[PDB]
Amino acid sequence: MQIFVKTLTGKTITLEVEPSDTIENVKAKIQDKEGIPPDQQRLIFAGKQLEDGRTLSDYNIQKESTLHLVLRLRG
Amino acid sequence: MQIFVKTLTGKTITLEVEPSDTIENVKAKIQDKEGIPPDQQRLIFAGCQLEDGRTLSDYNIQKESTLHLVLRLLGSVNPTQGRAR
Amino acid sequence: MDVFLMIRRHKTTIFTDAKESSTVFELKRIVEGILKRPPDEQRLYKDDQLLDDGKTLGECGFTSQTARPQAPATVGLAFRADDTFEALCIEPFSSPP
Amino acid sequence: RFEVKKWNAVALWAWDIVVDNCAICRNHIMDLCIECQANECTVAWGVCNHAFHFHCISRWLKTRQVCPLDNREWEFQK
Amino acid sequence: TAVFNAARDGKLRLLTKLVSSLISEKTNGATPLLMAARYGHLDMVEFLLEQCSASIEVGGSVNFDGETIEGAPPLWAASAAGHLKVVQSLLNHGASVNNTTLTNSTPLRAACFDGHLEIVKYLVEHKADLEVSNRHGHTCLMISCYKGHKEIAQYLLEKGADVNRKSVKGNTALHDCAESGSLDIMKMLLMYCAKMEKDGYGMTPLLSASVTGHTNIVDFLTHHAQTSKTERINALELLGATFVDKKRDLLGALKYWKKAMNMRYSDRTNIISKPVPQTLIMAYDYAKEVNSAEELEGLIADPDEMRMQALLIRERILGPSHPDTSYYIRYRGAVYADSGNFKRCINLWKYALDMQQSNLDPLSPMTASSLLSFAELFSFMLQDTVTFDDLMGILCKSVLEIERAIKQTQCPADPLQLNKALSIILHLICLLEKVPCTLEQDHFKKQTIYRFLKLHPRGKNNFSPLHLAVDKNTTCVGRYPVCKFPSLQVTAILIECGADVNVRDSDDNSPLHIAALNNHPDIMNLLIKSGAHFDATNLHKQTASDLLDEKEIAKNLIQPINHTTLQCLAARVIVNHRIYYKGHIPEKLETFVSLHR
Amino acid sequence: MSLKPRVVDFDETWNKLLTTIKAVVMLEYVERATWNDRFSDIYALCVAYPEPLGERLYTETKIFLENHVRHLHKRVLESEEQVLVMYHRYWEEYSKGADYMDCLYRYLNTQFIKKNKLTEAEPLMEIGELALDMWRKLMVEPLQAILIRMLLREIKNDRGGEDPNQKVIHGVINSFVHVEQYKKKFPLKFYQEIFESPFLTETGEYYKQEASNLLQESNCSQYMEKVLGRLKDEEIRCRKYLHPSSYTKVIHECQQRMVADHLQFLHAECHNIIRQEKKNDMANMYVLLRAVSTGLPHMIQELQNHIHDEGLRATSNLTQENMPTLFVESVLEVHGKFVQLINTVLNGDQHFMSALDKALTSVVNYREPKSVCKAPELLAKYCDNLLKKSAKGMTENEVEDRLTSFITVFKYIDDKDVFQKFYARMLAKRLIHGLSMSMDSEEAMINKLKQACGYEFTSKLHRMYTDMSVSADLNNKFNNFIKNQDTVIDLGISFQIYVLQAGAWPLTQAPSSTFAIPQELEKSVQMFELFYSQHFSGRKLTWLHYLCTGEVKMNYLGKPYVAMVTTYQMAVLLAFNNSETVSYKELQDSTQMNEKELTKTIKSLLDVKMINHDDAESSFSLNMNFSSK
Amino acid sequence: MYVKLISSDGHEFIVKREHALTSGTIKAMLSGPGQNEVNFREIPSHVLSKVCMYFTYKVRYTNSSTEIPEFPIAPEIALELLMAANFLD
Amino acid sequence: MTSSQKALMLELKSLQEEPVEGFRITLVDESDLYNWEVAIFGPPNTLYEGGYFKAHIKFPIDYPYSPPTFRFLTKMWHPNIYENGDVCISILHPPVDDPQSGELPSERWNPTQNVRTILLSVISLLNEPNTFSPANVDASVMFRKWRDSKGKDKEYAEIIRKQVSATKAEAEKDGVKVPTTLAEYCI
Ligand SMILES: [Zn+2]
Ligand SMILES: [Zn+2]
Ligand SMILES: [Zn+2]
Repeated sequence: MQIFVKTLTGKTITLEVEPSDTIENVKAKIQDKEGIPPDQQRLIFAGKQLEDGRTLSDYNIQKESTLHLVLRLRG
Repeated sequence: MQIFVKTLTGKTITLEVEPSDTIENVKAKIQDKEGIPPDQQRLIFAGCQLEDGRTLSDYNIQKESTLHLVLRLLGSVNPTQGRAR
Repeated sequence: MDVFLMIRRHKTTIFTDAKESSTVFELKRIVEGILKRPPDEQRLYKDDQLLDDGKTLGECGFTSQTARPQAPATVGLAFRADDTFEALCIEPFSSPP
Repeated sequence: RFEVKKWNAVALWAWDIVVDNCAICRNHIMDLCIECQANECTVAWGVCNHAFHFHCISRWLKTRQVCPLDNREWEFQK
Repeated sequence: TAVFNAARDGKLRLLTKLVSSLISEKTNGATPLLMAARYGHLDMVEFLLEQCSASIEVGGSVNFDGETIEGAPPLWAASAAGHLKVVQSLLNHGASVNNTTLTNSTPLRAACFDGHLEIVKYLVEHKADLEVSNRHGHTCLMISCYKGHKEIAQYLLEKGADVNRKSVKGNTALHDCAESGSLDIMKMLLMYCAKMEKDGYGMTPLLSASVTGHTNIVDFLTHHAQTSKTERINALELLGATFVDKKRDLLGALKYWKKAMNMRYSDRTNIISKPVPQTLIMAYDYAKEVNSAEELEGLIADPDEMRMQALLIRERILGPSHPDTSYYIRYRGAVYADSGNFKRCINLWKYALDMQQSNLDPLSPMTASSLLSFAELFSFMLQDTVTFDDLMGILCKSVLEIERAIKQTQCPADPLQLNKALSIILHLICLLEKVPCTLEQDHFKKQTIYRFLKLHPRGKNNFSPLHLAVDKNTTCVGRYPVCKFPSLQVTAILIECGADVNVRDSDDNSPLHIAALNNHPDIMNLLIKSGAHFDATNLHKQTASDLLDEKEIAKNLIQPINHTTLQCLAARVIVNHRIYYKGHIPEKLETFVSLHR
Repeated sequence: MSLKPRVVDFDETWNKLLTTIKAVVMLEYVERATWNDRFSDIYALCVAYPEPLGERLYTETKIFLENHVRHLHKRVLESEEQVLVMYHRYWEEYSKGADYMDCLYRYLNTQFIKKNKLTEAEPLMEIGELALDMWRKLMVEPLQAILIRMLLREIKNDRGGEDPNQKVIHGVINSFVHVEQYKKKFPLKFYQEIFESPFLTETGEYYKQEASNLLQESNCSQYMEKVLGRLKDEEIRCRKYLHPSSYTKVIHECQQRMVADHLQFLHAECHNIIRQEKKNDMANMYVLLRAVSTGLPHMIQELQNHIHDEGLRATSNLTQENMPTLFVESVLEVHGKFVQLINTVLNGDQHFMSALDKALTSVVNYREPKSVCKAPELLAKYCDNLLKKSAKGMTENEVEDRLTSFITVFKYIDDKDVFQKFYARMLAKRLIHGLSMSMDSEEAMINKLKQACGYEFTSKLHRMYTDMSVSADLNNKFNNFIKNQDTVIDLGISFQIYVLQAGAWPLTQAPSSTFAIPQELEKSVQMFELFYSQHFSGRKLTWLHYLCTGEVKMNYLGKPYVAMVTTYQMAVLLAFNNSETVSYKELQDSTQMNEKELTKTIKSLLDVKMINHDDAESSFSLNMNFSSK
Repeated sequence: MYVKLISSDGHEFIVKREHALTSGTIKAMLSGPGQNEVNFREIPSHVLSKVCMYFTYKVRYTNSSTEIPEFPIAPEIALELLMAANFLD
Repeated sequence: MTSSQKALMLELKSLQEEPVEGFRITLVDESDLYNWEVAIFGPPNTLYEGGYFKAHIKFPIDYPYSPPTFRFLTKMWHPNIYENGDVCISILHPPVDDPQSGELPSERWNPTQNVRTILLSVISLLNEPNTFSPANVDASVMFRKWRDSKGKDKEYAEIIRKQVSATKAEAEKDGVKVPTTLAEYCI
């Protein structure tokens, strides 16, 4: 697969890890791509925050989606 | 079952408070322990105050919590008080 | 300084001022301007001093503590006619009840 | 056979890291600061792969130290 | 007897030893016997009684519960203090057992006020009356049953006292019990043949118990029968409204309103409609009572609808007679004002003030306190919008209150009460003057202030409104920049409106005299070049210039020659040398020389 | 006799006073012995010991004034056709008499009259005010219509030169304003109503008739001066007949009638006039139409259309073959001519400069149905032609004036972005090869552009300028590194390098040909790279093979030659260095590039035939048979 | 530039015009049938003498002196002087 | 002409493009660039099918250094909002420490936060709140009750349905389809 995750900078960089990876793998990959620690970054798909303990097969994103990462926060 | 209290002196005081309690009961416990005036004592947990008359169980207070008692047109009216009495 | 004076002959009274202490010739000239009379035909009597008409008023006694505007001072006057002068006839005011 | 006497040429240069934009003051790296634009200052660097601004990073250094993306530390050297 | 009343002064070594001219040595409204019996000085009391018992019933002044009380007999004070020993010492010595105070207060009443049971039984076992009430007719049973005190109540009841004792306001002991819970005394009184009666405003005791906020007696009266459906329905709605207003609980209000509406609907045969007015109230946001069970669910999301519903229920059930309704309306308005929103507070307070004036006597502290709230609100809102209509309306209501008060037939209103109204009016005029307007509204303001001035009002020390406009004691109201009287602007508006410039106070002090006593030469100049008199004389032989300080005469802001004529000097000489002038000079000149005395 | 109060008879005293007041009201003669004697008689009356007689004095004075006013009105109405000639005669006496007799009753005015109604708003009044009220009664209940009619008839003598009595009509009209004693709030209501209503109505009717008469037998050219003369005479007529406060209304009504009744007639001729010059005829119409509320937009639209048409005719047709200078010259000429016309004849109105700007914007950004807006290309061509100046034909000072003028045209193009890229590219090509007109002029360029458009427009040019300014200093201060390189230096090629930025210079084409490097160029490149890295680090220096031009100095032929040539043919000559004959295969394998460029270089070499051919394996050779300068 | 005032017993007082124009009644005179002798048939000499002195005092000490001494006025002429000052201003 | 206005105008003309779900920059007059107005479309699978929640954002004088404020005009029932449309986003707190959360793990304001990331954070909190620190205790209590009940009690569902129905009526009236197709939502 191949997913072009939107980054904080206004220039998305694609990722092509594998279609059924884990959010841990995704966070590690974007970490080594940009430098943001996994304990600091947080991923959003379409409004639903994605937990770090699941797998990507449970979200059914096909092969051309987009995830927008944000810094971790709580209310 | 036991939670601490961060006073103005920094000493941690262990209070045995059950979820079936209230802010009034907690204030009574701290008055028994030290004797702070109710007109001056305040309750701040996680940056926001605790409403009087609201049970701490509904306020989501768990074990080993931490509370602070930092000191703290308008309603310049009083109820009518004219009787014999 | 500014003294205030009353010049009276018979039933007449003229109110006038003076600068500090000037020549009596100037006062006679003012009187002439009021009445159209020659300055060499006047005597300008004080009470009994006759006021020699060549000097200043300072040595004449008129000071700023004697001629206040709230109560002026008086100076007599008597024209000397072709025959002779008068007998200094000044009439007094009426007596109030 | 042939030979040569003088040779003239030109060359282009760019920093070999990301050639990215400042994430603090939100402008291209090779551009003046907004406070500087209100009217010569250089551009700083970090121990990370991130390259930050100079005046922006100083202004935030007056408050904290670490990378605004990585709350670890700051170097300022190179 | 210097230190004897200054201190407790037991001093058995010396004070015991010292004709007995100090038999009734009393001063400053206090007597030695009162202090002897006040602090349990048994030896001092014995010595005083043995020296002379003629002043046994002499009463003086004392401050037990903070405030000072005059005409307190020693027995009354001793009963309240709980000092039993002095009590039966005086009883054995032969003191009168029914020596009432200046307010018809019995020592038995003072005994049951604090809860001294032993003194109560000792007093009532010595031929003491029970049906003696105060000036307002509040019996000792009502006071005893107000507090808990559920041990002396039974004993006093067994002593054979009455229970139906309507006072001037017609309040029974059941009302006093219902105001403070006490279900045990409820049960006892209900057992001993008690009746269920209304009061002056038409309140059933259950309604009063629902008003005060208690939740147990309302359940008891929901049981026990002798009540129709309407009474229980009204009690439950009032309880919900009081929960919303006094406290801030809302889920309980939901539960109470839900059970009340379920009971109201009940069966199809017996369906009770909701009595509603045909009018819509502006300040209530044109809301209405939800006469549907479906509309009740989901109401917790929007609190404002609940505040309107509670206000409407309280207004309908009780009526404008009570002060509680107006107080709660103003409280909700003040809460919204503190919430940062200022548009609805003005409307709510306007409706509250309109309700207040059309229900209650003129010049009362409630309607007086209503006006300073508006004054502070407009002062804050001006301070770093404002409409002309609101300020004009509130000024009109203030002037209407002043007119209604001054048109009283007997006219007993003290100037102390009128001073607050006059100061509020002047502050309102200043706040109005700090706002731009149009032509027709300007003319309306001029006409209204014309009517107010021609009403001829009076104040403290017989002061005209113009007098208050040029005094530094008027600005006691508020603390913000309300122009800090005296002011050029307010005086100018009053003068151009037609305020008389030569009126006199109780000391014959013209406005110029007050201004001079408060310095401010500009106001003096403005008054002088408006028709005032420079050479006026007060009660003493003092003019306006002789009251001036050093700064005014040094700066020379007042030139006397410009406003002095030869008539003034002649009149002054005539007055000072006491020359006979009547029958020798014109009449107007006689009035003039009488003025220049 | 004393000022003490006493019993007064009021029978001899009033008979004594009646003679004096009668002689004073009529402006007769009263001696100073009795005028002062009549004083203190009023004082004795006012301080009569029992029951003073102030009210009786007031009543009898009022009755006397009533009788006098009625007698005067009787006389005036009795005389016929001499009205308005005796009204003035009996008003001049009465006003001064009332003013004088007010002074007599000073005691009664000061005391017993001061107790009137205060400023709360007929019961009581002062005496001069009472006399004026009595004259108002004379003027309202008896004659008003005859006076108004005769005044209007006298004023109606406008077309004729018949001059009425100026000192009479003015006095009569100004007499109405004298209600000043009761002028607390409204001092001009009486005059306003009574005179201002029928005078305005009559003026409107008369000027409608006059406008119709004038328009019946006249053109639209000999009409503006006639109406302007009528309006100019109106003001001087109104000065000597009416009150100071009633000029604007009369002039406005007259303008409204004559102009606003026929604004549709004037519009056809305003269309006609603008097309031709008619310099004098525009000012009259502008002055006339500045008064009417809505008449100006039609003239503004016509002027805009005329300017647009003239500019299109001047610019589009005069195209020559290909010149960008006539474009700017023609636009400047049109702008200057019409700016001068507007400033000299329309009194600098701001509403028409906007029309000029709109029309010039439309004419400067015209686009063909099948072509793009070719303004910015010609603007940039004018720019570099005005700035190269490597050859004679201009000066060093007129250029700045040309540029200052040019910024005006530059301020009109809608799409400045394509201009920015075009100027960037062409300034780059001008700057690298060093053919600019010395220096201190491109700075004027950049400063003017920054002042005109802004900073973000000129951001990508100032840094290019600074790069070019600092490259020379870097070379001068760095060439000593060879001397201070410890070991000897064997670089036999003269060097002058330029260090360029990355995004500043818009020639960032990605390379696709890996051309080989000459022999000594390898050592030179190594030395420069190491020295530059030592001077500063953190930058990769790319190499461009399509702008580096050197030169070859050859002396093998009879005439030595110097060839200023780019690196391709130097590489070709170095390949030819080893052997006199070099085939196409080894030409191809000596470097690595697209064969099109190699073929182009070979063809250019053969164009002057410095080499000869004896494709895929064609064998070329050195050509000693070619000579040049 | 002078006016002449005649008392009720014969004495004539000449006072400057600006000083004499203080009273409103004198301003009411001298403005009428013409534009210089004013005859009062009521004012005695001992009051008209003091009136001119008051005129001089008022004109001279108008708005200049910091301290103004009191005006001497005997109590034997007060009743007549009040009426005289009322008739004038 | 100040750094705040420069940053906001840059962000606006960058935001002229098309974000994913929450993007409606309404009529800002550009006389005061600090005051904004944004609309939230709503997630396609959470409790807010096809809503339209108008909001308001106030930008302080020091935008890159100080956090902004977020307010909701239409009233909803959210366990992490106040009564007057306020929100309790941790990012909008000034950098200072009295115990609230870990300062280092990006639980406060940093200059590398923009309007985009602020918006996505708001949507994420709207989708998933916390019960550790209630902002209103009634919504917190019913949140906990429904979460444990797993759909047994639907009072929260009913009130949310009523509110989204009202806001959907307003949206359909004004100008916008309010997409909920799981395909038109993505940009
Ligand atoms: Zn920056
Ligand atoms: Zn900088
Ligand atoms: Zn970093």
